[PDB]
Amino acid sequence: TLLGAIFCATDALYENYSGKKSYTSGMVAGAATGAVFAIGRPLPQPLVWPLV
Amino acid sequence: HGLDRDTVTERVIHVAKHFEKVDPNKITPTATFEELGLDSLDTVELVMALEEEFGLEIPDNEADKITTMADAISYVVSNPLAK
Amino acid sequence: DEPKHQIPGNALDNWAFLRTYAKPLPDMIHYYYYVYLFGFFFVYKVADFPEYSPRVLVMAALIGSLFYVRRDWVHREFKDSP
Amino acid sequence: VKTLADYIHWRNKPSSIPPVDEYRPPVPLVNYDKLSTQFFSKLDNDPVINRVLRAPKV
Amino acid sequence: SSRIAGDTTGKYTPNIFSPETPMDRSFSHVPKNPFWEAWVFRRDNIQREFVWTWQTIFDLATFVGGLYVAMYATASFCSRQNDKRNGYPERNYYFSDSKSNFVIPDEREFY
Amino acid sequence: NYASLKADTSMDHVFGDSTNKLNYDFQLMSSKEAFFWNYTLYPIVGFPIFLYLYQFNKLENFEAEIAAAKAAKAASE
Amino acid sequence: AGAGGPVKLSPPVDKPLPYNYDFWMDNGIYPGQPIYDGMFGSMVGNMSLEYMAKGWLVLLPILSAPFVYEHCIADDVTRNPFVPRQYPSEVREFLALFKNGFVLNDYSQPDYEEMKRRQSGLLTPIY
Amino acid sequence: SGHPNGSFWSEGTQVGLNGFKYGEIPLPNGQPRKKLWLENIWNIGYGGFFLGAFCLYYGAPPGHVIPSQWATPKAKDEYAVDMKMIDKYNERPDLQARLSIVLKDLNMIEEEAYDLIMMRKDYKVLLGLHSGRVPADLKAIYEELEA
Amino acid sequence: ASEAVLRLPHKLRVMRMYRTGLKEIVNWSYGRHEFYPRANALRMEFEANKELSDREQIRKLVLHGEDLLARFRHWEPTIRSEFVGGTVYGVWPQHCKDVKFVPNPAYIDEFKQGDTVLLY
Amino acid sequence: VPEPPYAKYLANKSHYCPPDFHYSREIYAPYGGYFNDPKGWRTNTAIATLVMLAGAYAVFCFGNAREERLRAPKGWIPSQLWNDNVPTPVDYRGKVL
Amino acid sequence: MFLLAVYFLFFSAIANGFFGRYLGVRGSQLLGPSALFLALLCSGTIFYEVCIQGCSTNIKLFENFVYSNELNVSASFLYDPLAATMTLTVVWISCAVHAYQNLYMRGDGSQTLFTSYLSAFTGFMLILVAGQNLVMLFIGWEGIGVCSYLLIGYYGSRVSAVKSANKSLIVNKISDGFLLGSMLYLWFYTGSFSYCSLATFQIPDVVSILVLLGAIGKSSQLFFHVWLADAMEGPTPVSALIHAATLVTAGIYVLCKLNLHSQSAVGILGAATALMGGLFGLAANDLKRVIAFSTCSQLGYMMAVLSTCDDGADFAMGHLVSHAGFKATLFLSAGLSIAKENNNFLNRYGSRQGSPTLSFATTIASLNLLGFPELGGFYSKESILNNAYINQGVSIILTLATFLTAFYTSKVLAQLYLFPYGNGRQQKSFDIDATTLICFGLLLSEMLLRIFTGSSLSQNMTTNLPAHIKNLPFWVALSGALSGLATTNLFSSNFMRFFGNRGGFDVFYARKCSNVFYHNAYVSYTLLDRGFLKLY
Ligand SMILES: CCCCCCCCCCCCCCCCCC(=O)OC[C@H](COP(=O)([O-])OCC(O)COP(=O)([O-])OC[C@@H](COC(=O)CCCCCCCCCCCCCCCCC)OC(=O)CCCCCCCCCCCCCCCCC)OC(=O)CCCCCCCCCCCCCCCCC
Ligand SMILES: CCCCCCCCCCCCCCCCCC(=O)O[C@@H](COC(=O)CCCCCCCCCCCCCCC)COP(=O)(O)OCC[N+](C)(C)C
Ligand SMILES: CCCCCCCCCCCCCCCCCCCC(=O)O[C@H](COC(=O)CCCCCCCCCCCCCC)COP(=O)(O)OCCN
Ligand SMILES: CCCCCCCCCCCCCCCCCCCC(=O)O[C@H](COC(=O)CCCCCCCCCCCCCC)COP(=O)(O)OCCN
Ligand SMILES: CCCCCCCCCCCCCCCCCCCC(=O)O[C@H](COC(=O)CCCCCCCCCCCCCC)COP(=O)(O)OCCN
Ligand SMILES: CCCCCCCCCCCC(=O)SCCNC(=O)CCNC(=O)[C@H](O)C(C)(C)COP(=O)(O)O
Repeated sequence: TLLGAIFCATDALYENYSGKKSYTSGMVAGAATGAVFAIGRPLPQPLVWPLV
Repeated sequence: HGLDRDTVTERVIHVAKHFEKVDPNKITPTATFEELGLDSLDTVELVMALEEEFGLEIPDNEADKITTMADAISYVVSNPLAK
Repeated sequence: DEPKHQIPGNALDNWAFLRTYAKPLPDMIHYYYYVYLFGFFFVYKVADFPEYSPRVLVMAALIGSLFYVRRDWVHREFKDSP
Repeated sequence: VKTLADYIHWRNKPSSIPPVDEYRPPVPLVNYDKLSTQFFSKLDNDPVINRVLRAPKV
Repeated sequence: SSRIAGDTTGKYTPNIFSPETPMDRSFSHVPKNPFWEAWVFRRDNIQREFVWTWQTIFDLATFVGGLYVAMYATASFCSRQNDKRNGYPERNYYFSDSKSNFVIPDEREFY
Repeated sequence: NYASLKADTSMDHVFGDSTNKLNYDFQLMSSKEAFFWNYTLYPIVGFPIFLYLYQFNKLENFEAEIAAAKAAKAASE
Repeated sequence: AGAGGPVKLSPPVDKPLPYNYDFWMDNGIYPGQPIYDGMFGSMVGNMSLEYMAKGWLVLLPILSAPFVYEHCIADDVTRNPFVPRQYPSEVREFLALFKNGFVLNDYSQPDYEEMKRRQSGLLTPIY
Repeated sequence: SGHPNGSFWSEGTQVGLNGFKYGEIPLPNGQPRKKLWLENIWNIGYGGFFLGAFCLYYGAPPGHVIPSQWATPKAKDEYAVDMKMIDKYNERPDLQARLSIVLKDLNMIEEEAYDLIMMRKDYKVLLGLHSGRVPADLKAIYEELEA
Repeated sequence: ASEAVLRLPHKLRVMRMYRTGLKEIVNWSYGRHEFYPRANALRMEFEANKELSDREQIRKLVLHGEDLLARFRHWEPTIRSEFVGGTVYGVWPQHCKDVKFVPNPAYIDEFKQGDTVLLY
Repeated sequence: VPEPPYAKYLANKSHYCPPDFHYSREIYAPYGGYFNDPKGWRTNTAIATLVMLAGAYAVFCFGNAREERLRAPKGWIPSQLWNDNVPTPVDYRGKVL
Repeated sequence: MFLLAVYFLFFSAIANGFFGRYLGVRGSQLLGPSALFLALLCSGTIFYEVCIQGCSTNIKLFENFVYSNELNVSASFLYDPLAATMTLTVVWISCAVHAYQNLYMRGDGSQTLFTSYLSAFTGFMLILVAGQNLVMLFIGWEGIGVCSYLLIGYYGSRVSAVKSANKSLIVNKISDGFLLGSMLYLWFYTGSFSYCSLATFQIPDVVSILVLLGAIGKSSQLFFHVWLADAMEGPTPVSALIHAATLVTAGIYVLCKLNLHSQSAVGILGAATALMGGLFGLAANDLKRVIAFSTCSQLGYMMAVLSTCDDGADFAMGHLVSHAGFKATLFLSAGLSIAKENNNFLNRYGSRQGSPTLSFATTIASLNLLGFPELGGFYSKESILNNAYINQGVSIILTLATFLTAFYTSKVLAQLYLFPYGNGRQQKSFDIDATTLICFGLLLSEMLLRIFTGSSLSQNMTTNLPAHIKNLPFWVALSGALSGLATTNLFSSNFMRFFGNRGGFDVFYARKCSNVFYHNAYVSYTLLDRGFLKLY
């Protein structure tokens, strides 16, 4: 639930601030969610989870 | 060309004569440099002069092992590039 | 003799790790029974779910895939302990 | 929270460790091989060099 | 200890029972070295020694991704110059956000 | 089978021994040095690119300034 | 004797090989060499790259001193005590076309400015 | 050293085979070597390919293999016509002004005047005149230079 | 000084310095005529310090002479052509016997030469 | 080692071959052996010279057919002896010869 | 008639390299020199027809060598006055070298293959020189490049020789890549590859820089001179051909054929190359290396003269053709000296009884190199120095280069002849046959004819200069010669060491460029395709 909340909140906040519907909102929300996924994880994972 | 011992002996004896300290009869086909009266720095010069005489390059570690009239002749005979 | 891959770890330690998979094996009907029942009721409830955005659906699928634990993983690591 | 990340075989550590002992090819020996990193040095105009090279009459 | 296997006349027979070793194609095979074989094995299976380090990520990004970014920027600049040269309207390229639909020039039109 | 690992010592006395070895570690340039030298040499390779960029920017800036002065002259007049 | 000279054979490898042993070039004769001499190992004359850079730092100002004066400090009027070669008008007009010509520096001419701007021509083709 | 008999023009000192070609040993009595199974088939097939390629490249009528060969006479006639027309264009300055107006509407520069004379019979001009993109003055200008 | 020179005993180390110095006199000269006076000068330079017995001073002289011999290494060593580092070394190396030559290669199993696809 | 039977078919060491130099005599190379000097070399050289001159004749015909002089030479040129397409010479002043 | 010379050279190449088994070592020793002699007669006829009598000819072998859409190129030969002169010089030198190799290469296994390489090498030079369009020039350019690769690395069992050949190949590859870029530029904006329609009065700077970068490769200028010194690994006949005519001159010939160069770049680069080549030749102790650095210096003079005046192209070509002769003589005599003494180092050479012809040829070639008055080299070099006075920066550097050239030339002469014998007491000998005498007679005839016939039409045309300015090069050369005879020290040991390392251009490449090249290779392969993208 926490991961999904970060994803949805960041998506809506970026779309409101940008004012446009774009790919970038989803990429940024996913990047934040993957960053939260890999807070204390070993080295490849800080890169791979934001990307996925 | 494998050069025979007799010629190599003659030329090494010829080179050894040029040191002033060495007396012309002390040099024999089998004599160490010490009995001839040669020092270490002199042995350097004799090894180099052997290098001009037979037109060869003595690698240094073998150059250390040359301390006698005998083994110098042996080394020259061993060399196939000796002239 | 041929060049071969180096195998990390000691032979007996690796064999001991592999031997932790030799545990009492439950029969799969117990899992299947519950999955069938809750799946039938789940399919009945899904027709009443609200329509979700495709983006949210894909993120939910990703989270479910990441959170899914293979049955072998629980098998090796299960301890009958508090 | 058990997750795939725990059981994915992440390349954090080398599977194969190279052998320590390694072959160094034979090379002709240079007796004195210290590098000259100074274009201007006292060594060029050293008294020994002057006596050995520059001074003797030719 | 050796014998001639090949016969030009056509009367060739392989003497599998012959005491003498035939001079067959294996006669000229290279002897091979144990350490060279292990070097070949190591070099082919270099993925075993691959490790994700910040230095590795730095190298991969800076050279590979850097060259891709530089090439894409140069190609975009060349496309812009060619559009100015040809007299075409700014073309709607894929990642360029342009409010023009010009993609393919009309041959019939004079630009 | 395999080639012999025993060397030939017949010519050591003539041409020197093989005892002396290389001092190289057989390792490559450091990542930091490599970054500097790639990002220096590769631009030097691409010298036409920067010439074209410079002239195109000059042409576009002159054209825009001409357009601005033209607008100024065509506004009052 | 050019042909048939004795040679030393390089010893066979007897230890695990380094990963970058391809940097060493060995044909079987004893003195193997790096792929590019000076990349590693003994340096010719025991001179490092720092030494060569310092030597070049010493040389460049002296070598560049003759060139910098004429190219930068000097000007067309004061470079030489004479004007460029004088030609008939028909010949001069054709010769002035060449961007790499030598009549573009004739400051006596009334087309000097245009000739100088022609000399400092385009870096790249516009089209 | 020197030459073997002291004379440069003396018979060679080497008798026998300098080497074994393909690695094959000469037969003792001079018996010919048995030919390989593929030799006849290989020679016939590949020689047939190359001979057919030669014959088709050279035997075939113009325009059958090389299309440009067909265009060579037509280009000669077109070259003559274009020569006459460009010569007429240089002489008449009234036509130059009219073609100047035609060029500007076609987004072409004045130096492209020879080009327009050379694209009289082409898809672009021929269809643009029909559609209205090309001014109808170009037809009259072309005719005034003998088409 | 290289590691091999350092590992050498004192007597042999001074001998190496004298040998390398003489060779570098040969390399830096323009002819044989220059060699003799310079060789005598090197002779006297070594003879001057031979009777010193203070170890620390002797170490200083050896180290300084080794630095001097390192700096004055010639870019172009004068090496006899037939030896390692020489022009004619390896031009046409004498080819050894016992060469593995396969006679009549194409006539060994001529019809069945080729690669086969073996399957289970 | 007792020389193999095929050594009889192989040729000897040539006069130009150094006595110390050893080469494998079985190796075949199109440019020749290590020191060559084959028997019958004189006839082969004569044949090569004949082929060279015949090819020179063919090339001479081809070149003369395709040699185009579009500007008159200033003076007489040797090509006038063999090719008839040479323009009549005109000197520096402009007079025809 | 014009085609015949290329036919003769390529026939010699094919005959010796493919049927040399039948011909033999003697068969090469006849068919090579005879064919090049016939080619020399043909080249003499060409020179008389084109240069003296002003009759250019075009021979189109066949059309549509490449015919793809508008791109159309044909195999055609145009013998213009530049081409006839270069053809004559090249064929004369190559006939001499073929006469030379009969005795020099007798102790070499593949003498037939060597002759075949030499003849195809000359043939590709003549293809480059006589081409009517850029593509034929590129064909000859790459042909001489590959022939140099197969000739420098002739001794395959030497790691140094094969690495030298690889060096030459790679550097020349970069240079012709730049040339191919310039070729594409010129085809696009001029409509053709032929030199006639190639003419542009104004050209954008990029084309000029590409042409110059391509030219500085073969004509080894600065940053591209590394291969010339290493090219000494090859046999002496190779060095004479590559340094005299075939490889080094090609860049100058390209720059003269198409006057798209810029005055500012060529003069600075040439003067820098001349000074650096002289300074490098000062330190060198091999006989063969000094002559290569002198070749570099002369190339620097020729490149510099293009900036001076409109006649600079003519002056450069005149110095080119004059230089080929005495430089080829210098290499051939040096090679004979090495064979007689079994040595390559200048220290151990000395006075010894020899042939009067060889010593005289060495003396006269070195005098031409120095600038001795009333000689062919003297006129072709004073034409450059006197006309470079207007470019003050260029003139100064060229005058110092003349001083350095005189110094090392006189030092080499004193060390080879005047100095006492320096080699050992061993039986060493190289007896010279009449063929080598005919070779040196041909070179000496070229040198003598150069004086009477001249190098350029404006060679003796007045440069309106004060007498003390005009005769200055002679005084500088004389001072350099006198200082060289005394064997005085000119620079400190640090700068002598710097020059012995040739400026450290190669050490920079080693430590930075090659290491970056192989680190890029490491990232591309080990980290990425056999790393990140390879499964366990
Ligand atoms: C109290 C009862 C207990 C159950 C409670 C629930 C009861 C059921 C209630 C309702 C059931 C209906 C809905 C449940 C899901 C349907 C599955 C099912 O019922 O089949 C019967 C199944 C048993 O069948 P089985 O034949 O015995 O087992 C077969 C396996 O081999 C089993 O053997 P195994 O476990 O040993 O092997 C597992 C294997 C089996 O493979 C699978 O699991 C396949 C799943 C793939 C996705 C499935 C399709 C997704 C589409 C969803 C559609 C909705 C969204 C629409 C839009 C989405 C667009 C994609 O997968 C793996 O190896 C582990 C990875 C798991 C996902 C793999 C994909 C990874 C992608 C992520 C990439 C990131 C990595 C990057 C870095 C990598 C570095 C190199 O029962 C269950 O598993 C139900 C468990 C419920 C947990 C699911 C949690 C999330 C559910 C929703 C998320 C959807 C994603 C699916 C996740 C995995 C589900 C299996
Ligand atoms: C332009 C129209 C006329 C074309 C004539 C071209 C001139 C001759 C062309 C003959 C065919 C060219 C390709 C020949 C095969 C390439 C291999 C080769 O040339 O040499 C072979 C072997 O040579 C041959 O057997 C055949 C060569 C016959 C004549 C070769 C003439 C030179 C080749 C011309 C360059 C090709 C141009 C390609 C680019 C334009 C290997 O030589 P190395 O590597 O040096 O080793 C030899 C051994 N040793 C170490 C002792 C030196
Ligand atoms: C199968 C495709 C999956 C992508 C694989 C890429 C490699 C995976 C690495 C993970 C990285 C996250 C995915 C990012 C990919 C998007 C490309 C970035 C380009 C970009 O940022 O522009 C956006 C549009 O591109 C877009 O977002 C849409 C572009 C679609 C992606 C490229 C599709 C073809 C790629 C196939 C390569 C080969 C397949 C093998 C994987 C912004 O646009 P905007 O509208 O927001 O404007 C901004 C106004 N705020
Ligand atoms: C995670 C992976 C990635 C992480 C690491 C990435 C780090 C790399 C970033 C730097 C890459 C090199 C620089 C290129 C991008 C510059 C910034 C892009 C913006 C841009 O397009 O500006 C143009 C750059 O100039 C240009 O057109 C390009 C000039 C540089 C190319 C030449 C230098 C290298 C030459 C080597 C050959 C490669 C190219 C071969 C064709 C000039 O602006 P504009 O006037 O065009 O207007 C366009 C309006 N933004
Ligand atoms: C006459 C026309 C011009 C002819 C050529 C002139 C070239 C002039 C360039 C050299 C002058 C400026 C040099 C930069 C100042 C550096 C001074 C100190 C040098 C230093 O400390 O580091 C060096 C860096 O290499 C370097 O310094 C490389 C910088 C060179 C820049 C590239 C220019 C091309 C140079 C080609 C010939 C010059 C050869 C000598 C540079 C040695 O580095 P290291 O190996 O000790 O590093 C350690 C490995 N971890
Ligand atoms: C090209 C430029 C050339 C460079 C030349 C630079 C060379 C530097 C020369 C000066 C360095 C020195 O003096 S290094 C001198 C170091 N001093 C000593 O070692 C004192 C102790 N001497 C002894 O033990 C023996 O006498 C011994 C001498 C070993 C012989 O043994 P013998 O009694 O059995 O002959």
